Amino acid sequence: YKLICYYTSWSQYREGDGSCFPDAIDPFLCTHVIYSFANISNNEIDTWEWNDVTLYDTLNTLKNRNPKLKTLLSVGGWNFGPERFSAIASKTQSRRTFIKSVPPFLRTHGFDGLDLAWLYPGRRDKRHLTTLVKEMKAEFIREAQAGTEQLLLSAAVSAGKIAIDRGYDIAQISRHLDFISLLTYDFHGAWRQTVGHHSPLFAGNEDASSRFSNADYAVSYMLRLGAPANKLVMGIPTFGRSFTLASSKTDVGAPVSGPGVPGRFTKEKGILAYYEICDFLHGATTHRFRDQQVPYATKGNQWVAYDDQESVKNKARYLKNRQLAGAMVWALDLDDFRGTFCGQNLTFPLTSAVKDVLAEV
Ligand SMILES: CC(=O)N[C@@H]1[C@@H](O)[C@H](O[C@@H]2O[C@H](CO)[C@@H](O[C@H]3O[C@H](CO)[C@@H](O[C@@H]4O[C@H](CO)[C@@H](O[C@@H]5O[C@H](CO)[C@@H](O[C@@H]6O[C@H](CO)[C@@H](O)[C@H](O)[C@H]6NC(C)=O)[C@H](O)[C@H]5NC(C)=O)[C@H](O)[C@H]4NC(C)=O)[C@H](O)[C@H]3NC(C)=O)[C@H](O)[C@H]2NC(C)=O)[C@@H](CO)O[C@@H]1O
Ligand SMILES: *[C@@H]1O[C@H](CO)[C@@H](O[C@H]2O[C@H](CO)[C@@H](O)[C@H](O)[C@H]2NC(C)=O)[C@H](O)[C@H]1NC(C)=O
Repeated sequence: YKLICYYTSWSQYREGDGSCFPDAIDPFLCTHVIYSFANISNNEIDTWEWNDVTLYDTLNTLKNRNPKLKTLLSVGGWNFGPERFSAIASKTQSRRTFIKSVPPFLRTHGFDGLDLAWLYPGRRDKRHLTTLVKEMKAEFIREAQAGTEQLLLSAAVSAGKIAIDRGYDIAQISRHLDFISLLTYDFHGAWRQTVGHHSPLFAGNEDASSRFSNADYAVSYMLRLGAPANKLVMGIPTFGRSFTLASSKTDVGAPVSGPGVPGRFTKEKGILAYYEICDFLHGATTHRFRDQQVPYATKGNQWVAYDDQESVKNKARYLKNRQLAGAMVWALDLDDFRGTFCGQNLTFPLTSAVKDVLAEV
């Protein structure tokens, strides 16, 4: 089983304990660590933060302690403009240019592969995304002839029924990608004025219409479209999405007035790190959707959909039972990486819980 873990560039800037650098990562925790996010300039892959070359270096030195550890660099990301990816891929010349620039870049900075986080391709992009993946893999196959270990190529894909149908030719890209990470966590949001869990495992017989917004549907659907389970990796959240209630109502369907107040460390409305949640819980009322098998908490006019050790182990058993290649955790720097926020002195509680179940039979 594979355990793919994402580490974000911008987390180094968070004040106090929220501050997190590559060296805080347990070299034996994950099988694959992915640095997010590289950038694209003059149609070439490039750094993003000013000190990336330094952090790249710090991250890849983890491989000195754990020789089996693999690292990848991800291009794209939610804030990277999709149109940008789009213009690059639609033109053979600009696409070949971006492709030819990757290997050298990775080799120099000691990465073992590239991760395409094109988010998200439109109806007019499906064909070119297939092209990008095919040609990028062909380049990696070629570059290996020089004697070095072949580079890995993965991709982060939406778990949204409509998003999948719209811009991905799953059957095609699966045969060229080493593993596909299913983003099975932003199923609900705060774009909709109602309370809901973003990463439910199962549907939940109550109030429906969605039926497609849960991990079990996404996995099954992907398997149906032609993706081998031995290449599918399921995404497990390490952050929660918050809401500001519009009424004293707390149960399913409750009215929402907008995102949640920012966390002291992550400073972003609508998002909370697991370590901020651990502090949030004190004095909060905790609940759990039995059908969906996930928890949520409420304090004041604040409502939080999150994942705890239990929900996470539960999702881990799930992918094992369906025989998937493994789990994908977003992100190591939102987990209790210091292990001084969530009680039981343990570094990376959530990611660890995943690792134990996978380590099990
Ligand atoms: C919210 C929503 O609806 N969107 C979701 C998507 O998130 C979701 O995408 C997938 O799943 C992940 C979680 O859902 C997703 O989220 C993450 O993506 C974006 C980036 O793509 C992250 O954006 C952060 O936002 C930060 C603000 O909160 C921002 O911080 C600023 O960062 C800059 C540098 O990075 C700092 O500047 C530096 O400042 C110092 C001094 O302070 C200087 O010394 C430096 O020189 C400065 N200069 C620079 C530019 O380097 C700055 O201090 C800092 N401060 C501020 C103003 O707050 C980050 O820059 C930015 N990151 C980027 C690259 O833009 C989100 O926060 C992430 N969300 C969470 C939660 O983690 C991923 O994109 C995606 N994952 C995968 C697998 O790809 C999708 C479903 O896919 O659904 C929705 O769209
Ligand atoms: C990532 O690369 C992009 C593309 O090269 C950079 O985008 C900008 O580049 C110029 C310098 O800021 C701007 O004048 C361009 O208008 C703008 N390009 C586009 C299409 O928006 C960007 O600077 C890089 N990002 C970081 C964080 O370094």
